[PDB]
Amino acid sequence: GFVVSVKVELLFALTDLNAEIIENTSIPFSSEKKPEEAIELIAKNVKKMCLLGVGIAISGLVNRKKGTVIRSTMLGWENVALEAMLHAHFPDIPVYVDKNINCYTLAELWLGEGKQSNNFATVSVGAGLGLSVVINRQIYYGAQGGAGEFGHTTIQPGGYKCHCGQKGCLEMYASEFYFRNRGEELKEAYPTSELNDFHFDKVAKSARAGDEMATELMGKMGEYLGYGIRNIINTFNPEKVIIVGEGLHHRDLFLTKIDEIASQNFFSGAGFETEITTTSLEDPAWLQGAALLVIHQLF
Amino acid sequence: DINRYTVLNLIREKGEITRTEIAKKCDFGMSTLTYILDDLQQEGIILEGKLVRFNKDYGFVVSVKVEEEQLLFALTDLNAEIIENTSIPFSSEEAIELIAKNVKKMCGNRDMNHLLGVGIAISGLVNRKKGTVIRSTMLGWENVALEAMLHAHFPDIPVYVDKNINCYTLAELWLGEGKQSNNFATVSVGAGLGLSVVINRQIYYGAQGGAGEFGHTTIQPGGYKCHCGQKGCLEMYASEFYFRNRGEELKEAYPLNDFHFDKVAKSARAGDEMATELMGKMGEYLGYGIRNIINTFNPEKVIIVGEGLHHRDLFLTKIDEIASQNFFSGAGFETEITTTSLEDPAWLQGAALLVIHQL
Ligand SMILES: [Zn+2]
Ligand SMILES: [Zn+2]
Repeated sequence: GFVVSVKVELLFALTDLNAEIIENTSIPFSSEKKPEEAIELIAKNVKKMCLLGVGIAISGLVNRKKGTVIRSTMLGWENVALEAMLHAHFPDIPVYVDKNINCYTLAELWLGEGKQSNNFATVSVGAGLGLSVVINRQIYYGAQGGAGEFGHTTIQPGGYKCHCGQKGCLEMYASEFYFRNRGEELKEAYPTSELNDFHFDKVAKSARAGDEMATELMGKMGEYLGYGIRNIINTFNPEKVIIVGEGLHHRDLFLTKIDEIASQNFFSGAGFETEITTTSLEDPAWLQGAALLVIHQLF
Repeated sequence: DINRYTVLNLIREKGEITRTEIAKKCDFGMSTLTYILDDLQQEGIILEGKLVRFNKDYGFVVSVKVEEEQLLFALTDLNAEIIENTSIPFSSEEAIELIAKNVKKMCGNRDMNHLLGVGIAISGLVNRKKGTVIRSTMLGWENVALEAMLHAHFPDIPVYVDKNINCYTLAELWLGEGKQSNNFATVSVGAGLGLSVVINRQIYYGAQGGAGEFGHTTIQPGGYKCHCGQKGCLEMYASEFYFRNRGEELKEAYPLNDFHFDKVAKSARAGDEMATELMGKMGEYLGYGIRNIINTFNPEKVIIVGEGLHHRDLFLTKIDEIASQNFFSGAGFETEITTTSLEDPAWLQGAALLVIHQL
């Protein structure tokens, strides 16, 4: 009995019951306010790799009980009954959906750095901020399944507009979003600047090259990530905080900064430290997660 | 083993209940149930009228609140009702001598086999598991072994120490708004900012018993110097400390002398512009703090409480204007935000519930 994990960006993957990626694909497609069509390309590619279930990791708010995507501000999705829209293509196959950061966390819980820690917090640095908090090997969902919305905490009251409708969100300061938000006000202050594409890799690239504007952007993004992690430390008081995500590719330009600040937390004054590490798994562990999503519920 | 517990809880939860009323919601037989009720009866832990009830007076409890200029003390029944309360002054290791001395005064001539325990509410960073106060800026304390030290005088009986906001959270659980809900959050404000989140009717202590220090989350990078060392802590904008930090800079933009909370509040109510601006901004920042708590823990309801102040004096409409603009509200999920229904004594009942809920 095998499983197929899905991830919406689209990423597919065939795995056995140990979450091992046997065969993945990477279909190029944009799902900006396009859910009815996106599901048809999925169900298509899903049957192509061929199955006890399908797991779907995605960016947004989600109600796992009904399997509904309550809200994806990235993709602009409002109340899409994804768990039901797939029974049109696979009636009796159990389908489950979850927050991508909680899918990755399942991966850490069973392959990565969960084999020791029974209670920690995972934070995703990348194109936006994610958080997932484990308690006795259990992901915390809160009352309505929505806990962990840490990227929309206000780090700068009166700050940058955020896709959520609010201002000053952490995600606008402590991720790739920052670069866009702040790179414009830094165009005229840095006229002869190399940089012009404000994505992580481009900014990362210009910054190792010594380009001031990129050096500023990546410096500040770190500070704010340090704040965000320190807010997590002062709030949850976890044994450890694991940083993950495609941002780690450019770790050299932030992890140590993140540490300067986060280490300077409330509880450190009493000798007891809080390990801040990085993920042992690889980028394909988001898919092993979504796969695990179905596997755990089954057993 | 476990059965007594399940029967006994079911008996408090209702206060009064009958044998067959119990049996229904009990995964075992009447023959087993008779054993347990007959034994708990002779223990004196329950009482019969047909109807069986909990013995609030099988035992009694004392709680203690350790403060700046005083030491509170209380003697509750086993429902956490307060039969006797006193207070004694205290400025600043002899604090235990004082407590123990005062403990035995409360009881009067009461039987000492019936004193079931002692709960201590204190401010700062506590490790309830170890019975030690790790840090109390306010008092000038560091790794004090409150439990062990005090155990000297009451070795046969349990001492439990916890952070104020938790002691008051259990109060909410067993007496207030915490009885309806099972996953709420409690915020304190006054002295500084305190937070206790409850998960499955249980306080989240985290890895080393320190979660909830929400007052030192950064809400303004590089802003007002917190007493913690960090800069721009929430607690410097969303609490009585805001007025010390912003008070003097505003005098220049408004020509009020004292910046204690009850002073600013009262002055505002009298229509002073400066006080009003101060009272207004404190409510915004408090509003951000609660919005961050919502996006983070996602509780059923939030409970605001004054510590050394009356929550009605707060600008509740600005707190809620800001707080209700969270991430779950976009998808129309409104989180209930209210003040507490309890009063001052619930801090001391809280510390009594600390001992009571552990039996
Ligand atoms: Zn936002
Ligand atoms: Zn602080």
